[PDB]
Amino acid sequence: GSSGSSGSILKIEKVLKRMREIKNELLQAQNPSELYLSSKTELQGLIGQLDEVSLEKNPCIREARRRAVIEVQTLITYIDLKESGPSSG
Repeated sequence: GSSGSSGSILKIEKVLKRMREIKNELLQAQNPSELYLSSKTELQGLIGQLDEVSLEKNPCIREARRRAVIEVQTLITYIDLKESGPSSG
């Protein structure tokens, strides 16, 4: 019994642990014109982990997981809306 390898909550905590960091690295970024590609790509990866804590026989899971999906997807989107734009204007 050695914590570190096992865990259903810790695996998720990370999905948000990095997400937060990224946001910052993006804000300070002067010319994120390129980050929009990396910053996003990385985000998508995180969510993937959530797949592990798939709908389990517990309320904390179904909730935590979901709440997390929207906590990470919110950024991935904010980027897409920023990337695209009107050619003229």
